[PDB]
Amino acid sequence: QAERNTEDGMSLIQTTEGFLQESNDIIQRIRTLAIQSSNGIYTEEDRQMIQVE
Amino acid sequence: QAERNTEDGMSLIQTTEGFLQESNDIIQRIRTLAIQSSNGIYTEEDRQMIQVE
Repeated sequence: QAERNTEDGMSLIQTTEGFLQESNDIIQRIRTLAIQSSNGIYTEEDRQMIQVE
Repeated sequence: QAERNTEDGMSLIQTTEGFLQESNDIIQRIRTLAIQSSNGIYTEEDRQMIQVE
């Protein structure tokens, strides 16, 4: 049963991780968007469009 | 994306330059006109015609 509990623990940890993969790609996407935003000729109106994203 | 921003920057700079080519040919034309104007027998009435230009 201890082996089983260890395995149930594995699932929590992987489940959590899947949500964190979800978490990370968003940061990577926001970084992509930040680089576009950091372009000083990219306008404020267009930046608001990015800020929605 | 940084490469792209560099390229978008190129466009601003080139666009600006095109307007400055426009700016310079005018000065060159005004100089041509100024030389005609600097002719002391070129009359005041004719100078007004040049001054329109």
